[PDB]
Amino acid sequence: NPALRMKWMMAMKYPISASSRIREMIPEKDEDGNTLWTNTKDAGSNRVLVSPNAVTWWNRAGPVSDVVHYPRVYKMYFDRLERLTHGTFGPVKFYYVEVLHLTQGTCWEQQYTPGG
Amino acid sequence: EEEFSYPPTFQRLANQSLPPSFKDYHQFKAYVSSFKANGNIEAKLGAMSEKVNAQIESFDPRTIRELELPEGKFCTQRSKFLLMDAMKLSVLNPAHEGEGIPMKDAKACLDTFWGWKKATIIKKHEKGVNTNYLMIWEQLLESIKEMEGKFLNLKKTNHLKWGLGEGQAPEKMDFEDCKEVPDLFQYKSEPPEKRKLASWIQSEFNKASELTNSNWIEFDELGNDVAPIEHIASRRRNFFTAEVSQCRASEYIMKAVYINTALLNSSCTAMEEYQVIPIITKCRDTSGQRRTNLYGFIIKGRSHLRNDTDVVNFISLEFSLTDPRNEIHKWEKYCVLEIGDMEIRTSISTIMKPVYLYVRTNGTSKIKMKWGMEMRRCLLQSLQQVESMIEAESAVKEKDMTEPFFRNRENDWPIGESPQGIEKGTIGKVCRVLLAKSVFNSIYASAQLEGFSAESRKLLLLIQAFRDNLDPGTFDLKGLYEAIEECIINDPWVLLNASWFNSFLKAVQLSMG
Amino acid sequence: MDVNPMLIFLKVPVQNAISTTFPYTGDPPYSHGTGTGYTMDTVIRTHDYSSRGIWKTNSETGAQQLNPIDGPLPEDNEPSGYAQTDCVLELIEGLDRSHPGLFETACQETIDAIQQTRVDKLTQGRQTYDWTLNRNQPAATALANTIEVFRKNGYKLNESGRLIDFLKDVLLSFENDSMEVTTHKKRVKLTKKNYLIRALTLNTMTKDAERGKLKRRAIATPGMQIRGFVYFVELLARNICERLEQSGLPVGGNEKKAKLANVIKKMMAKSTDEELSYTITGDNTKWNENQNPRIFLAMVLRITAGQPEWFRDLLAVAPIMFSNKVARLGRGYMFESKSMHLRTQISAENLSDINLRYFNEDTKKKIEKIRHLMVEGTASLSPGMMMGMFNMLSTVLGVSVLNLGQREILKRTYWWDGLQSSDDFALIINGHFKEDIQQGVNHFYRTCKLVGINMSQKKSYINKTGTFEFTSFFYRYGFVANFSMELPSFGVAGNNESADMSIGTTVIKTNMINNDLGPATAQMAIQLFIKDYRYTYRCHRGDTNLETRRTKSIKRLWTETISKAGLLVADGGPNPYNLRNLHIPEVCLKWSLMDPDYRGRLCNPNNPFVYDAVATTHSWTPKRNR
RNA sequence: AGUAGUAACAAGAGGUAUACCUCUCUGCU
Ligand SMILES: [Mg+2]
Repeated sequence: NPALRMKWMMAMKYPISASSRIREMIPEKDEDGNTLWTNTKDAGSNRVLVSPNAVTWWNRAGPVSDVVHYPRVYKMYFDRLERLTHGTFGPVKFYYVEVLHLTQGTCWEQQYTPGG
Repeated sequence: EEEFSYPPTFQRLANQSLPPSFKDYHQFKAYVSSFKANGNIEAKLGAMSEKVNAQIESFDPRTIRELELPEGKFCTQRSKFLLMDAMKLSVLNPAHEGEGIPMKDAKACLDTFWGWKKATIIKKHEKGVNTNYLMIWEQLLESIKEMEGKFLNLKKTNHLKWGLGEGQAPEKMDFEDCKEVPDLFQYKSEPPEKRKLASWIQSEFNKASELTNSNWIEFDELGNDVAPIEHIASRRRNFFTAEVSQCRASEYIMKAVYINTALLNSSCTAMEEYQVIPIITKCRDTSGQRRTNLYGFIIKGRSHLRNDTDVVNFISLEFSLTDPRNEIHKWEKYCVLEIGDMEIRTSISTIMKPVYLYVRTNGTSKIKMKWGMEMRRCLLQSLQQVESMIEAESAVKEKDMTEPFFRNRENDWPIGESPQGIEKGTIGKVCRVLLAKSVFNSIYASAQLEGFSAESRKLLLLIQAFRDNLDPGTFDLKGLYEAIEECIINDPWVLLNASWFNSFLKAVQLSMG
Repeated sequence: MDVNPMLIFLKVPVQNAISTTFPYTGDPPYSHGTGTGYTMDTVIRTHDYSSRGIWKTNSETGAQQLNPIDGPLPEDNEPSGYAQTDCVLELIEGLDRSHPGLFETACQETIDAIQQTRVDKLTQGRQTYDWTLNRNQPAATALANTIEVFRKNGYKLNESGRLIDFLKDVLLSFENDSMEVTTHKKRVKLTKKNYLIRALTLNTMTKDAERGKLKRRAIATPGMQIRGFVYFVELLARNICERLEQSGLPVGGNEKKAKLANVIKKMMAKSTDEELSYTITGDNTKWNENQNPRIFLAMVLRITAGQPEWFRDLLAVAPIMFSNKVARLGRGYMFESKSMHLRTQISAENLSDINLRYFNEDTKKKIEKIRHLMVEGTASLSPGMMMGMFNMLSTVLGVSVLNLGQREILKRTYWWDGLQSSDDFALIINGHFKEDIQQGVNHFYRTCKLVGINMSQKKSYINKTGTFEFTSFFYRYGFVANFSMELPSFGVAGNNESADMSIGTTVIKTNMINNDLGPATAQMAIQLFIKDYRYTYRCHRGDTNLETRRTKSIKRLWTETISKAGLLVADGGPNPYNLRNLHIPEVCLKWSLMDPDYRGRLCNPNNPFVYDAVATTHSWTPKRNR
């Protein structure tokens, strides 16, 4: 069972195998008393084990880079978002392929014009 | 062109995979490939005997018999916790410097109960050494007060090893060493002994559908609703969660989730010690202030689980106020002590009652702990019943039947049978009853329930086909009755469900005179 | 008052609230121990239905085989395997007559699909027996071991990568009387008989987690050499079954309800004032133990008539391999003693040559009845199929029987149509009087008895047309309620933060599409998934009063950043999902809401940590098993 | 003892040798 394995592996202190160059950006101790890495390795591959507080530490206090290519790199997901939010809805008529969980049900249906 | 030919070994194999009157694979291929039929089926159906026919016997529910229920001892309780008998020690809005750690909360709830008398036995386990249960409770009561830390692990005494059953598995040898014993035999594979239906499980299902004064399940947030089907869904879901939250079945859901989660964490984390596990639920009042309720303790055993059915034993000690000497067939497995006295100052009188402690040796497996961690599916599935009926009324009326279905403040739905007749309640009583049915289908789940439900669904659909003037009929109804009735052996929930089907069949008999 | 939920059926019909009779929230039953008793029960029950066949000693494998077909006609209502083969060829010819160009187009597209299939198509799928280990394995490992063992000996035709060349290697490898296989060490040498028995072996286990059975049953996994031929035969039968309108397989979802409403609209269209119409809902008893593989050989030789002969041989291999199969009997038994207080374990290969004073009554009877079938620890299983292998050819045979009953073909006072899926059937019969309906039921049942199809008299029922059930699709008056699949647990699957988020949202979306998940149930499923997600990854909301190992840095991240509605859930932000936006990944839904320092800290490529989703720092890789 | 139900768990694999030992942190208002 992989779900149960994840559930008892997240309960332990160090569940994440981070790459061995993590020691040059983020320290060992926290400001709140938590350890962010030991000096262990994984099963044969030299990746040092960390805590998820390292991930939250990177998210709140990491090195800010530039991310402007993501409207073009992962463009189809933002295309899904823009075709959702610029589209207007309609009534519930009791009686496209992407939103067929939304506008075609068991008994009902729903008018849905897309963006534009 | 492509090429494929058989080797001689596979050719000698292929000459023996034919209808019996042939001898070569190419000869059978030449017979098949140039076959021009001349009505062989008419000759076979004129030559086949006349015993082979599907004769129709017409169905009439005013003449069929009731399902039989077996005979034996009364059926006893088999839940992992006490359902309608458990007592909870409560702390209103805790702040005690542990604040969420379960042993700290168990100590904070234990310190709010003075009245520890000397523990004696008042209902013996039938097959047990009951002094070991008494000394297990005395050892746990001693070892709680001397704990320093976040987890309690118990010392491996003799009585604790008996109560968890350590050393009871016989040794595993090689076959060639011991094949010369007169006593050696196969593992015992008898069918289970039958049990007569008792009278407590109907009381459990009665009390598992009543409202309580706490708010058990607390769901998360959802996004900004825009579409009209999202507004219809929000209407349905908010009525259901408003009507179903304060019931006892939600308390049983939360208690089972917490117990199985803690048991799996202590099994996969500390798989060597006798780790004390407490039984905690956390709720709110109707005023919004938090409350921590403690029900009892669970002493784990060793857990070297490699399969999905390997069993970890545990000892469950749960407080209660129900004197077991009034329904003593219900507690054949337990061993009940009398450990305290409690003062009830209520609106009528101000009395004292003895507080008992229910001790038993239970066992569980990994798949049962996994499926007990997911009892919240009950809260899903009952909704997918009730909402489904709404759609089942929206396809014969062709309108949104959401609003004239929850604004029906009137006793419309039949849900019960009193000695006055069939009783009707509102739609909220139906929601609580269907949640209680899913919870008790998840607590008492076994194979006999699967066989009984899967084989009685056809009797329900045959009665429905009769009542629509569709003229039903079957081919072998005695076999259908036997296929249902073989799946009723000793589970209390299956016996109660067969009694419910018998009462439904008598009710639909009495409907049409 | 005593509460009774079945009294709910006094107000609504049973078809509306039938979902209360599905107890699918507790643990399904599992089997503790060996599957030897169940597999020996399967073998004994299979050889007791085809008892009046002809016993012939097989030349190559040496095992005692049994040939039920072309045998004596049955004379009871017990299940029998005696399928007359001229009736089978007649039904396939009538199915060819009713559909012109069907068999030729299916065979043409199968020949088009044969010469462009690579061998790694065998790597897909479930587990597979591995005769080099005598153990189930994944398909890739078993395929790699078989290719390596073939590469050591002189069989290297699969160097070109194709699949038909690997089948050539498989067929050629039965020549070798000296198959040497490295076993756990000592490289032992198989003889020709031992390798030929090891190639034709099905590995039998107990099917765990099944719904609706009190007593357990056995299933089997094929070998590695017999996977490719079964794949090609099932490809041909799949290409046929998608064009017969009376086939419930392999379509699903909303494209199955149209079939039920279509056959009800067809068969009840032009009914006169006398034209009665009835409907049998039916299950088939003993669907596995009665369809003989030689009937399937006659079927795949009649379907491929007129095709090139290499095609007929390649598709005829799989019934020839299946009519000589053996069955490995599992993992033995467990003996105990309470005097000396000790237990032992016996294997399957000791069953033919042990003293029978160690067993109970019934198991000793089973060993005495199966003792004359043993070949090197395996039991010969020539009659009958086992479950899961030929799932579309059986549907082809049932559709042939349903296609017998047209008005132009029968010229009687009755006719029928309907659907057949796997071993589940719904049959609609039109006639003029009720006795015509009875004679039509008799003609259908007697015709099914001529091909091995046994309708179960216990679990079938007939009424007038309008309400029926086909594979847990419940039809009432034009409304279909679907309860075929189990309502799954909407928990995490256990990859990482972002992967489990995207997998959960797409799973709720596809359940709303396929399995008729209502909108309010979908909203409660979103709530349950986010609750279990926030527990599993310890990533509860920022303004909470809980405490875990992450709540310190989650608290600081919550208090420091300004636009708090833009953080992801694994950063303790608010859940943004609802019904209209389950198909959008979470990073794109909060893009314009994120303050740019948070977004830049998120999607930096330079971090050492790194479903159709984005990649962030939450897309980490978990700790491997030590 | 107990879970459970047509057969299993109630520790197993080893070393010196009947006794020890290596391996196989848990907070769902
Ligand atoms: Mg059916």
